[PDB]
Amino acid sequence: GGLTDEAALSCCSDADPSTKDFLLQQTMLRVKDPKKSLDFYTRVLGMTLIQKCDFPIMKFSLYFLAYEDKNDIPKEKDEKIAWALSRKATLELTHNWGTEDDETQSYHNGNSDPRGFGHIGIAVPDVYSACKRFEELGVKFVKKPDDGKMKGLAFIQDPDGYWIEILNPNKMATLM
Amino acid sequence: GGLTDEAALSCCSDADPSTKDFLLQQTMLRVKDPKKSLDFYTRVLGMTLIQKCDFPIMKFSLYFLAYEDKNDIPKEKDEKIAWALSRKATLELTHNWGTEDDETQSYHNGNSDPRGFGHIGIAVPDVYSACKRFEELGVKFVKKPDDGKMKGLAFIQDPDGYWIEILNPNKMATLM
Ligand SMILES: [Zn+2]
Ligand SMILES: [Zn+2]
Repeated sequence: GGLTDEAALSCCSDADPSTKDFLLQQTMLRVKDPKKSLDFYTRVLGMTLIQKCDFPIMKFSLYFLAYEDKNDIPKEKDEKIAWALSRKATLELTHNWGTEDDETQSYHNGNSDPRGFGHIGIAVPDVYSACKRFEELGVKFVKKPDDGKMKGLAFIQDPDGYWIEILNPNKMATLM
Repeated sequence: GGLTDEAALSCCSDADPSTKDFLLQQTMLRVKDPKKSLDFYTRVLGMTLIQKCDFPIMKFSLYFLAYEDKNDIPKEKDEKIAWALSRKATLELTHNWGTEDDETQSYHNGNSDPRGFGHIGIAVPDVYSACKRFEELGVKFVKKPDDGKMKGLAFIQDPDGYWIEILNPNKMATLM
């Protein structure tokens, strides 16, 4: 019912040289409360806050989180922004000021109508021991690693209810 | 209205050693028509299809796209999946079989109510020359690099209407 390999590959062009050193730099999610999100992404998931930008006239902040050594963060503001925004695989969290106070407000995780965005995913060396730690930290699960057909694979949720896949690259081969 | 830098840093914990091997492996978007998506991400954006997975009983396919040399893709199926799913900064496109035929169906890009997910972002060497090429390829723009206050920064849309930021890490410093 899907594409054959031939049909999919036929729609794939070789990369034009004008796209050399293009990189997938960021995924942007809106967060209700940056205090809860920064705590979750740093303390639970082990990411580093590499850059914060505030736009007072437009009333929002941007928070860039990445799996980066905090010692590699430049100290010069100009160099720091250029370094942060040239890292692969960053998470950009957008804070619209006031949402944290608004009892009525929440963001949509794209896993109920209307769907689109599904999840971010973290590759971990040990899914079961990562999930044991998540459980002990009181993390909310969508899919415990032992539930359903796909054993050794988990989904958790962040403070806004965004889904985070927890996967082990070797266990994914075997699940085929 | 937002956090001070000190208040943001106050909410950040240092990385637990159990998280030091973790990497931000994927961002998952649902795509209506994988033929249009594969063409756009490979031919326009220069990504490589590194893995295709078909789940007949669940009626979906997964397409993993990444800025990777096609010569680095292992040929052994087991090695290929372990390699693909251990790459940083991949895009996972989910094809729910039949959506391409369904006149009634489309995915939500998260940038109108209900909001959450905002965009993926590509770092390029030269935003103006990247965008000149995008225009000549017929790409739909949300924001041309010279439109609005934020000059030197662009948003395009993919075939499902997902927003893709086109940014240059150095031009972002100056926009502060
Ligand atoms: Zn962005
Ligand atoms: Zn996934």
